[PDB]
Amino acid sequence: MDALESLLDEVALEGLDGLCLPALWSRLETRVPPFPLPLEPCTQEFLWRALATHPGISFYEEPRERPDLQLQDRYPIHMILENKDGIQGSCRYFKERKNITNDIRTKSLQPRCTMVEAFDRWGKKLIIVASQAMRYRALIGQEGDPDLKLPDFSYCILERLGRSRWQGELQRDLHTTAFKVDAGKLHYHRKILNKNGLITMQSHVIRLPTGAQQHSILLLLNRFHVDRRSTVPPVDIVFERDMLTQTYDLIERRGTKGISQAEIRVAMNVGKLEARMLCRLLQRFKVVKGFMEDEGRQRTTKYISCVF
Amino acid sequence: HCRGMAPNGLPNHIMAPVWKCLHLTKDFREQKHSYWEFAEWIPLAWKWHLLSELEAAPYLPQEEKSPLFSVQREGLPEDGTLYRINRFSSITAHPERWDVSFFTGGPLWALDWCPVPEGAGASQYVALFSSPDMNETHPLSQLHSGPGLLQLWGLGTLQQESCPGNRAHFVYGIACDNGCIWDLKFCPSGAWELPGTPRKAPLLPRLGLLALACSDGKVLLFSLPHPEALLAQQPPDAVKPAIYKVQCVATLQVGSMQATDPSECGQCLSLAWMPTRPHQHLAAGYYNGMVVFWNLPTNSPLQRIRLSDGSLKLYPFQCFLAHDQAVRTLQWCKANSHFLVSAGSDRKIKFWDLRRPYEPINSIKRFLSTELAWLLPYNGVTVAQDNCYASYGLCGIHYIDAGYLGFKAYFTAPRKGTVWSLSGSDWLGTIAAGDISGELIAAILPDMALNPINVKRPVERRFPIYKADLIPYRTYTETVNHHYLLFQDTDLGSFHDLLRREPMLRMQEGEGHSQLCLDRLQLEAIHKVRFSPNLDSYGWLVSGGQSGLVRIHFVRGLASPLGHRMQLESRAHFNAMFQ
Amino acid sequence: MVTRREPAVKLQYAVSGLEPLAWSEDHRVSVSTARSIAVLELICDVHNPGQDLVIHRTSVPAPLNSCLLKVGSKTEVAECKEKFAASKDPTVSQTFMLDRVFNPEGKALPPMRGFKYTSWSPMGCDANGRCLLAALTMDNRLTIQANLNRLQWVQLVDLTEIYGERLYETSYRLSKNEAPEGNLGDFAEFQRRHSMQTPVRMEWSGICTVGSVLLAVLFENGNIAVWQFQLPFVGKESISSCNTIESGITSPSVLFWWEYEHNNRKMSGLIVGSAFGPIKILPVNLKAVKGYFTLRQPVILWKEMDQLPVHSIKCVPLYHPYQKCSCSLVVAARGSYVFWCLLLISKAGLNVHNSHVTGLHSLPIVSMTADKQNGTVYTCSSDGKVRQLIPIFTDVALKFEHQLIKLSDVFGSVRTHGIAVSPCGAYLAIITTEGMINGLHPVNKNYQVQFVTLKTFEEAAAQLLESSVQNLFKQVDLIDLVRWKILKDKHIPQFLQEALEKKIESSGVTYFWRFKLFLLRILYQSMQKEPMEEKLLEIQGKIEAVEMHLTREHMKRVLGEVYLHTWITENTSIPTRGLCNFLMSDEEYDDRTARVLIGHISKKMNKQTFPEHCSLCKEILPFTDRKQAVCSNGHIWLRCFLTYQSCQSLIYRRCLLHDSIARHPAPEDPDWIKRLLQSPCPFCDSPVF
Ligand SMILES: [Zn+2]
Ligand SMILES: [Zn+2]
Repeated sequence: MDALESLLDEVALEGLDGLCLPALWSRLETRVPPFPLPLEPCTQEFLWRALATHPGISFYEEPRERPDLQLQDRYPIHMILENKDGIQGSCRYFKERKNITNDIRTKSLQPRCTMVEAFDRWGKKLIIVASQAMRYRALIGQEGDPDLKLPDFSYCILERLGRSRWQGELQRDLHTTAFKVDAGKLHYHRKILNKNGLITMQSHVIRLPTGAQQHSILLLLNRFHVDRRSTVPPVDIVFERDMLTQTYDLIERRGTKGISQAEIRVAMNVGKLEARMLCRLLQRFKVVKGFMEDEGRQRTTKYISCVF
Repeated sequence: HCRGMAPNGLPNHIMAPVWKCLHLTKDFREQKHSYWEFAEWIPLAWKWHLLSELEAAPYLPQEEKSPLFSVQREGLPEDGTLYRINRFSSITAHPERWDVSFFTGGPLWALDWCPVPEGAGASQYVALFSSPDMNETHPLSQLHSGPGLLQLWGLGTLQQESCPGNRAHFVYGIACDNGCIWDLKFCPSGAWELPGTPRKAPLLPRLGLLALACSDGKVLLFSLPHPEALLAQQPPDAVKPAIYKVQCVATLQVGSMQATDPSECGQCLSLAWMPTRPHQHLAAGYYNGMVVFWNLPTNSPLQRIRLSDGSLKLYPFQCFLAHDQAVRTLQWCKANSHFLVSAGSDRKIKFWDLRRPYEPINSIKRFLSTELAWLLPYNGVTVAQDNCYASYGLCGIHYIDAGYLGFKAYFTAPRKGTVWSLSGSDWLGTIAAGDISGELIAAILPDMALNPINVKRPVERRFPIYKADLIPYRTYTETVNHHYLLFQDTDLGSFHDLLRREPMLRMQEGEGHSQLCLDRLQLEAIHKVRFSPNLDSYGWLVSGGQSGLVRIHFVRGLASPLGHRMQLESRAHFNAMFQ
Repeated sequence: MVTRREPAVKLQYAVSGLEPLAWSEDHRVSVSTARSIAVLELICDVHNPGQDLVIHRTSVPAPLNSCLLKVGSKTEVAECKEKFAASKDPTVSQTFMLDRVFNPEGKALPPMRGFKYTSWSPMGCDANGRCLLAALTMDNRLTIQANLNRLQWVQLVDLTEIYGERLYETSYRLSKNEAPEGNLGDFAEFQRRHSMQTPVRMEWSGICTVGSVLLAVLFENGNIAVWQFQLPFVGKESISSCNTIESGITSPSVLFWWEYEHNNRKMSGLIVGSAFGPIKILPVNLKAVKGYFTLRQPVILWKEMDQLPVHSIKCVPLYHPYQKCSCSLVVAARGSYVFWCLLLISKAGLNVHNSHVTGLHSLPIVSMTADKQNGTVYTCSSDGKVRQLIPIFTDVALKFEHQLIKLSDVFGSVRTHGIAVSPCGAYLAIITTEGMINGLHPVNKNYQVQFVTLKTFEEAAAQLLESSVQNLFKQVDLIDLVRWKILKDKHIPQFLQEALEKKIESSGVTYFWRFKLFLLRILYQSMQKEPMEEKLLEIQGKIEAVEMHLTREHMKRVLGEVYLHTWITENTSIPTRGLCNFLMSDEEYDDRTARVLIGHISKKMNKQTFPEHCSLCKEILPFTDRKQAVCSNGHIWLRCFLTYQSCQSLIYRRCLLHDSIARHPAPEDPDWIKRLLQSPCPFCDSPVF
């Protein structure tokens, strides 16, 4: 792949919190496949000029000199939510960092500062961030759909996984430690990413310093996937009767054995909330009564008409 | 604004839209209806083969006798005698209130007035269909194609001198093979001619053109002769409940020349005629969600072909997939016939521009919608609703702006039960609605060019025409063996003391409080309502349903000096035109 | 024959507007959609073993600003709108309030900002060698779109913004004396000022020749605006003229460009169809180019006014065998029928035949496309039936024969909202939706683009081997069938190898060497990218050998071009001596013509070195390798495969396949180098951007 493509890819694979310059050098050094261009002061100036001259690349001053990256082989998340410009991700200083783009470059994107000038002026306050289109493309890849709009929680899941590259993340640690939520809350927001197919599920084994071993789910973005080794018949709606009459007749035909709301939905060929309304109305007219039944994981409700 | 009380006991500002609607309709009909159309389609007597009673019996509706009923009237000491009348029998009009009731032999499922030209003073008819059985019911997915009978009922002429002692006469019916009929529409104008029109012996003076939405998935287009011309052709020994096998004028079906594959469209479910001159297009809604248009004059060998008996078969010129599910209603804009509105089992009302069928003008999601009305003066549409998805107690009837004015939906009448049918009168500017709860409700719309939230309490603008109840002295027989229908009618003559009179106090328990019946036939359910479209009789209304009884009423309180003024001026002009 | 290809592309939003699926000559598909246009470009990806269609996706956003047509000054319009809304007449008041052309956005009305229609330009219209996208919103914003970088789509111009201004600058009449300005307070004139500038549909001409292309826009009024664009199109600066003609057709519905050749004569005119059913050809004379001619008189193809709407038109060139001459076939979807008309110039002028092929469908046609090479037609309806329709030549004109394709056998019960035949007829793209489950409607509605095979591998191989165009990029839909066979069976089918060897032996033209390179690279992929490794190393050796061949052949052109033009003594833009060294490096160079040519060049060249410098080092870059140059500090510059200069700029042009790189043409480059830089890669015959 192109060096400068891979340069932008390394920037765009971090989130809305982006990279500091030493983090960028660290990312380029740690890249797999290896970054084609050897890092040198002339190179770092040349790559800085490539970044400065790119219109979608953007520059912030962070209120703090960021700690440098830990070597990832085996960030605090701060979700930005319902943003009116539609930009998404995590950034702890999102409202507190300031843009310095026009200070680093002209409107013609000509660099006003060299790499060493900018890093002397700001150190690790200087953050490089790729625009929303660049960041989202780096998560999607080429073959997925930019028209997809995700729940912001699910986008934050991708952004965590995306920056984690080939090393990925464990669903254990995501809910326990990153998001600090119950596994079901993560799982629900992860399911959409499986449904659209952006991520892959890996069975993985933790080995503890105690010497025990523990299963976990590894998650990897598609770009970085590498497999590790170790009966009620339906009702044709009739013209001459309203939907309540037809639905009551179904329940009365079922009688003492009753029917669930889910099987009402299937038998009536209606939406989930539409079947829910039909049940609640027949409860509210008190022509039908619901009875509990523990089935599978849940106490389901099954409904019977008050004739029985 | 205008203050004070009209002599009918409604406030003038409540009535002022009703009076205005007369003028707007008259100006429209002067410009955009016509006196003669489809001059080739005059009925031919040799196409009307009269069945014997032996031949008719399979087509006759299976109930020979009505359910037992009684009728009660506000301010008259109660009758309480149990009537029970044969198939095709009418009780006599009440001598003063002129309500009429007659039995159709089955449950009523289609109904329209014959359109009588303004001022003609003709005999006034309803054409109707009534299902073969009181309890049988037909799945939407299937082409029923079972035989049934179209009926034509003469209501006399509804002139003031004629209303006392009037009766409804079953002048004839048509034996239909093409399944049960879900909708009936007449050619809105220009079909009628004088019954006294001189014509050659094979021709008959035309009463109307009628189009049928068959459950067989095709549309039948008939030209009706005046009954007198049939009876002059008919041998006088024949059975007077005359049942005819009638050859269609045209049969309208979805397809193409050499289209071997029968269309997936399924049942036809609603019709609209093009509301303006020359009425050349007929549109139909289909179970597969399409809306389909036929250009009835079409000469083109690609759309028209003639069957060996000489009846036409017409294929459509345009279709579009308007809905995700069966199109339960069409209404076509009168003020500009480029626009059409539809509602469907996907419970969206879609306003269409027929020049640009790929995108509706507006789509408003709603509850499951059973019928629509679109009164000429008003931009929006009034929606009758099934309650199965309604926010509880907010069901009933709503008027819905097409969207430019941007008002909230005007909640014109709360109802607990599902309104099965709705009808506007363009002459009156008022709407009426039949319910499974068994009330017939009518209501007056405000001037919808002005924000309806200024109506502080719409309860002042509606009244119950009647309620049908079952009195106990799951099928029809097991019902009638233990219950009889009680019809209780309001005093329609004026709306004085309305909000104190017991029918309103009863109706205000029908709203909100009424616990819906679901455990028997719903024998009181009113399946259809139609105001008269005709300037003569413009204040008359017909209704009926699961009881199979038609009932007729005159909304005496809304007939007005402008109605009388307008009828006489139109009578003078009509008599000057035809002599 | 019909089988589904594996990926179905899911769409996020409802498919929208007129005839919503199109497949461009650039092998990009677009779906006009309620919130976007989804654009799918089919890549013959050589980097991955995935047997699927490799589809890259992007979208054009719907404009966020509701388009209002200019009909007057703001205060005058605002008073007129209030007048017509307040009018007591039902006809005036409801015609205003309902017709969305007057009410593009309102209080409760939904904003209709999605896309109505789209039309791809020919190839080469863009700023690059790619093609432009015309895109029309439902609120009548006509935009031209292009994809300059890979990621973004940018609006090059808004033509509704321009054209409304031009009309206002002429008080809404083309000739001031022909009709003086009517008062906007007249609803008929108010309506007219909308109708004359409400676009219905648009289509691009062929490339006129500096290149030019015409865009015709059809309006509700039956006016047509013909835009003339200078090429390459880069923006409003390229708009050469905007000439409006009056069709005289009422309620027009569709355009296509009839465009035809007979002996020396180049003939073209617009073919136009009404929503009420007649079809007519208009002579457009209002163009700059001298090579074209226009029809002598308007001619009418169908007269009958039967109110079957002409929903779509297509036309294809055909050499008629029995008439032994160039002819043109017009097909038009008219309700559920297909009108066909064959146009054949002779001493009689237009000889014309027409008929309706009949019984195709039990519902209106919802989309149609034609094979531009074969004239095969396909037609489709919302019941899911799709019908292939083959022209068979007859001693005069045609007869049509047709056959259903059983989409239920590949998709089950389905509704089909649109079809598009791929540019060489290899694939049919279909928009699909859940169908009737035996008389039950589906609860959930989802739109998916699905691709089905039209041609067998053997037909694709034959049409590649016997190719008239001899360009791989134009045939990548056929190439994908070859790629699919190899990735499935992990070998080149021997008859393709034998025929390609015979073509290389008998003709040897670089098209077949490019075809060899493709086949070897897919073969290398097929064996998972040990004797398998020995085979991989061997095939990589063959790839390197054919890489070297294509390099040598392109260097021969470059070195000859440098020789035939004026020698740049500063050696500014070509490593000319490096090329000469590269063309003496090996004893394999038996080509005496190249061997003497490096003599001729080395005689013509300056003896001064004029080396290329590594800009980070101010240090020479010896012409060290085929793919790259390296300085003494060991940092590396990529190689331009078009000119062998190093690509030291901070931005450079990357081939669609990432197989090769090209330099940007500088103002200091001469025209012939600028023309050399505006060329497809040596290896893949496809855009370098
Ligand atoms: Zn260097
Ligand atoms: Zn290339």
